[PDB]
Amino acid sequence: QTHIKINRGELLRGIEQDHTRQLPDFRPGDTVRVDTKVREGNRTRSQAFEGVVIAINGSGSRKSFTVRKISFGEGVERVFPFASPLVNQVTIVERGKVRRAKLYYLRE
Amino acid sequence: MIMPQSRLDVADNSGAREIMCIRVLNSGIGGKGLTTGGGGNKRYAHVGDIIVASVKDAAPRGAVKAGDVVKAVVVRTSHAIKRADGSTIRFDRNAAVIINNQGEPRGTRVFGPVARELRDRRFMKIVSLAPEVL
Amino acid sequence: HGKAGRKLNRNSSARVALARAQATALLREGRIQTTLTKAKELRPFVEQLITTAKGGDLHSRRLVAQDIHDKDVVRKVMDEVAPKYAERPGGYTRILRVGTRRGDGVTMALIEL
Amino acid sequence: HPVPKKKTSKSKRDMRRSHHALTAPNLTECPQCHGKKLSHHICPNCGYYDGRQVLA
Amino acid sequence: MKGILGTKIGMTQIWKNDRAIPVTVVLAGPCPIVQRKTAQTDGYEAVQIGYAPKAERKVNKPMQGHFAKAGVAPTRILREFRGFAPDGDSVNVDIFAEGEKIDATGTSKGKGTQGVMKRWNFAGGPASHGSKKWHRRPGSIGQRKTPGRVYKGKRMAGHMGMERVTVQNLEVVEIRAGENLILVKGAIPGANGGLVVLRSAAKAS
RNA sequence: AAGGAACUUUGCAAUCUCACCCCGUAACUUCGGAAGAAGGGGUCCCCACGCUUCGCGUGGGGCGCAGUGAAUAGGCCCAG
RNA sequence: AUUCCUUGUCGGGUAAGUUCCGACCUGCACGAAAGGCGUAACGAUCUGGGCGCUGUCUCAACGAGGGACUCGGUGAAAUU
RNA sequence: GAUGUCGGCUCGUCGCAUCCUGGGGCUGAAGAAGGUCCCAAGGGUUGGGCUGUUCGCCCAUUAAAGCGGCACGCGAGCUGGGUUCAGAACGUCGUGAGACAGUUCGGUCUCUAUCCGCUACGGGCGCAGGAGAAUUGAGGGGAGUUGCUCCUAGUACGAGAGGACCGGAGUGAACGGACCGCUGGUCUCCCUGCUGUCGUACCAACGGCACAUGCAGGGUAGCUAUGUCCGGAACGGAUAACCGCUGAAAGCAUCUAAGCGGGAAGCCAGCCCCAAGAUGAGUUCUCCCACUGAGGUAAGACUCCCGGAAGACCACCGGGUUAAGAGGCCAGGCGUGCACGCAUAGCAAUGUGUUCAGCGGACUGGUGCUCAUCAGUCGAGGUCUUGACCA
Ligand SMILES: CC[C@H]1OC(=O)[C@H](C)[C@@H](O[C@H]2C[C@@](C)(OC)[C@@H](O)[C@H](C)O2)[C@H](C)[C@@H](O[C@@H]2O[C@H](C)C[C@H](N(C)C)[C@H]2O)[C@](C)(O)C[C@@H](C)C(=O)[C@H](C)[C@@H](O)[C@]1(C)O
Ligand SMILES: [Mg+2]
Ligand SMILES: [Mg+2]
Ligand SMILES: [Mg+2]
Ligand SMILES: [Mg+2]
Ligand SMILES: [Mg+2]
Ligand SMILES: [Mg+2]
Ligand SMILES: [Mg+2]
Ligand SMILES: [Mg+2]
Ligand SMILES: [Mg+2]
Ligand SMILES: [Mg+2]
Ligand SMILES: [Mg+2]
Ligand SMILES: [Mg+2]
Ligand SMILES: [Mg+2]
Ligand SMILES: [Mg+2]
Ligand SMILES: [Mg+2]
Ligand SMILES: [Mg+2]
Ligand SMILES: [Mg+2]
Ligand SMILES: [Mg+2]
Ligand SMILES: [Mg+2]
Ligand SMILES: [Mg+2]
Ligand SMILES: [Mg+2]
Ligand SMILES: [Mg+2]
Ligand SMILES: [Mg+2]
Repeated sequence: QTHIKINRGELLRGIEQDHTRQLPDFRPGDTVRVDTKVREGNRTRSQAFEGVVIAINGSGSRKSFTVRKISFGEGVERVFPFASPLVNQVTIVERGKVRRAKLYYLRE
Repeated sequence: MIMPQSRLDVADNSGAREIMCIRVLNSGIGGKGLTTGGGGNKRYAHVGDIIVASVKDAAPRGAVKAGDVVKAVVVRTSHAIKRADGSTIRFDRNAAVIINNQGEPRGTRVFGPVARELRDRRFMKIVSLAPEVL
Repeated sequence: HGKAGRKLNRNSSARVALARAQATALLREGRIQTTLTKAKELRPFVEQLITTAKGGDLHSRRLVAQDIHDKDVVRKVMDEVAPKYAERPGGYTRILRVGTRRGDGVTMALIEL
Repeated sequence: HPVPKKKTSKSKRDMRRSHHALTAPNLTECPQCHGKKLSHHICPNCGYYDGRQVLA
Repeated sequence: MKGILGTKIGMTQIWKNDRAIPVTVVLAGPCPIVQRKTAQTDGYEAVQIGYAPKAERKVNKPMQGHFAKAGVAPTRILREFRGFAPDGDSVNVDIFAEGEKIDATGTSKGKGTQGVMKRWNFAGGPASHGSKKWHRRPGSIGQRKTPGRVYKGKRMAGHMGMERVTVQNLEVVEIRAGENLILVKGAIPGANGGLVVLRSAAKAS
């Protein structure tokens, strides 16, 4: 409703990148998420999440991904922003053969 | 997000299997005891929130039997829980720790992962009984 | 505040079988006249279909074979019509409004190839 | 239920009908067959819209 | 006092320190000063700035005259700010600083003619038991014989949204001048491409 | 979504349930019934062997989130 | 299905139960074919509880279709 | 010749004899917590079990779970549980028909708003020329709630146990506004998977029907809470009860009799939004000019066409070839998740390669391929009187 000639694609993308981060390529399969954590006070305790990746959602700074683990008898899911300063790298446990980009059936 | 009428699990050995909610409250732990919750509404119980609840099904032989009305702290919400880096956690089943009025748990240990937000909320011994703080 | 790309008039299945039939006919005759809006609907649906057709592979032809059910019609679009537009940046269909109608008072128009 | 209370007078009623006044087509003479046609459409007489279109 | 015009471009995910902050991207493009309102030949203290550039052909003879007076340029938009006494012309360079709270005003996305459900909240009634009134369908509009009437200023269906709306105390996160870009914590009102005005905090601590 | 009767005069309404095969099935009882009690499991495609007919069982293998793959299709129980 | 006093008194279930089940007896005004007390089965009967499951609900949202709106054609009504 | 009646649900609004919150006086007020009275109606006043119930009892809360009015507010707004129709039963009274201070199961809630009133939104005219745009606010509405914790401070007080005022920090609840980046919902044909049957001759590949999507699995834009962001205030002025300065009538005393100063969630102003039909119609900037004998026209609109995060229609915004408005096309995004064909592997079902493939609604730019062609309709010459200033 203001008429300026401008591309919102490049405008927006302008700061996406500085906040965007590239991860090892995984469509399927298990992954170790090594996550740096200061919520313990001064202490920073690296934590492990080793899950199946069930979701690929987003792109740009918003691109995120989802893993699912069972820790101590009960199921857990977690969603990591590909650039989350609270995150150090992710690596592949193994490569999965999967038929759809979703994998929600894993909950049943 | 728990409401009255909403059955949660028990993360302790307190002797109670399933409890049903009765009242969400505003849960003041600090100073000397727990404090008295600001507001008589507060419609939903999140993680690190205290509820009051009826004990619905409990095992034989416990510090807590069926029908015991008791306060509990909320350990695992299915309803998603967002952190300030932006990640989110959510567990498959709902669950909780039965406590006393000074906040300490009534069970001798705690079962399965608990939300890190519980340590945000200063529930120490519960975080200490925790197999994993996620 | 209803906001979307699509227009319908009848139901969900109808708007298909109709847009398919009208595409089929305009490609068959080369010009048809219909109510103005129905023509406005027809324009970009058939246009994209001209572009599936050019490129010329069996794949393309079997894509066309879904919307266009007359083998003669598809052979025409594929072999005759498609190639004919070549240096055409895309988009030959144009719309001409003829004028209002007697019975329902609806303004009508020709869409032509 | 809900019916009207009295008849409405001729005055108020036509006052209502104040707005139904018809807008007559704003026409223009066709540059080709010299008969009056309608803007952004074809002249029904020749068939000409920029050169020639329909056969009449 | 201070302020500028800009267009809403989008909302995005961003980190300053380790916290993840939703921002909204505005562009406050340079804003020419077309007229200064003064107590003398005007009578109240204001200033007038333009925003969206105009094709010179499309401009009115009169408005071309207006822009001529101050000799700026064509602009699709003119706006007055108050107690503002700038010099030269107006960009956010030196205007806003990172971390200032601002009053960021826009025009709401119009929602059509809505229920009281959307509009006024309300309640409506059981989809369950015997009801022929579901959804919006308010109950009474009033009492019975005293005043048999309905209150002036009652709440019922209507054109909802399209409201002029200022949002108070939004935090300015980042500033790139010369890209004429500005980032703001939280939501600004109205859709994208929308015209917004960023200005000084009205009242805050 | 999270919750699951907190709705309400009342679960009113609407789900859930659903076919056929196998297994399995309580108090009480006029020994007929209760009973489809309750529950549990199978279900598609290919190949070899066998069989009392359409087919069926056995073994092995393949695919999907799912195989009465869409339509027809019981929610149940305890007390009065 | 008779109970006035009445939410009778104990108990059962419920976190809490004017209803419901059980027990008492003071039966306002049960009672033996205008049948009394029982009974398996049956019941689109009525009453209370549980499981299951759900937009009944917290608290609503999005989607579809048919009206509602707009143009051309036909064009009523109760009321006054 | 009809004013529908209990209770609920929905929507409110009002009184103050105030349940909370705010300000005070007294106290059998050390502090803490109170009891009472005075001022105060801005806002707030929770969820459940039983009952048709309001009431009431209980569970778990809370700052508090206020009392009444509005035809015991509200059925042309909903319910229809309660009572006052017809059936049936019990107790009971009547010889009977029947009956009731009873109880029990059952039992039709009526189509299309004329006016006023109300929420939205246009049309006309007015506002001493015709116009484009920017505005002052007269006035008017919204809002207004509160706990908790920390510091103050283990201070004042207090034998102790305990434990502050005041001021200053945080942190929520519920409520409201906006918003869709995140988390998720849903996205009726955007991608895929599946069954029966029918069809395009057959195979292979596809299309219909199985909803008004045949079923399932995802799911972009849009829309959307449960999701996110912001809010309630600070300040100032004038007050309430109240507390005081100066001070007489009344050599003393006296807040009052002259006068003067403090004093509340209340009043005004401050915050957000509306607003000159504020017929007392306001102000500022620019444009066309001083035709013609009611008509041509200037400046400028409108009609029309193409579209929109604008919308029932109107209105509003943008484009309309000195053109990037929309479609298509190209590139990318994004969704889906590996096409057809072919080759190969197996007796086959299937598997593998080619193939991060194929496909494609709404996204982000680009491109003159398509339609915005052509034209028509309308739109000023400025009333008068006085006063000032110049020729
Ligand atoms: C379907 C459409 C029919 O309406 C109904 O069925 C509703 C549902 C009745 O109420 C039904 C149902 C109910 C509950 O009333 C709503 C009940 O109380 C009455 C006795 O019968 C109505 C309204 C009755 O009115 C009411 O009659 C009462 C005696 C007095 C009352 N008055 C105070 C205003 C008045 O409104 C009454 C007598 O039937 C109206 C007369 C004119 C009729 O004969 C007309 C032709 C109706 O049959 C009808 C319009 O065709
Ligand atoms: Mg998602
Ligand atoms: Mg929209
Ligand atoms: Mg639309
Ligand atoms: Mg169909
Ligand atoms: Mg509702
Ligand atoms: Mg009424
Ligand atoms: Mg009156
Ligand atoms: Mg008003
Ligand atoms: Mg769920
Ligand atoms: Mg209930
Ligand atoms: Mg209730
Ligand atoms: Mg039912
Ligand atoms: Mg009892
Ligand atoms: Mg029978
Ligand atoms: Mg009443
Ligand atoms: Mg009317
Ligand atoms: Mg909210
Ligand atoms: Mg988005
Ligand atoms: Mg075939
Ligand atoms: Mg059909
Ligand atoms: Mg689907
Ligand atoms: Mg082979
Ligand atoms: Mg297609």
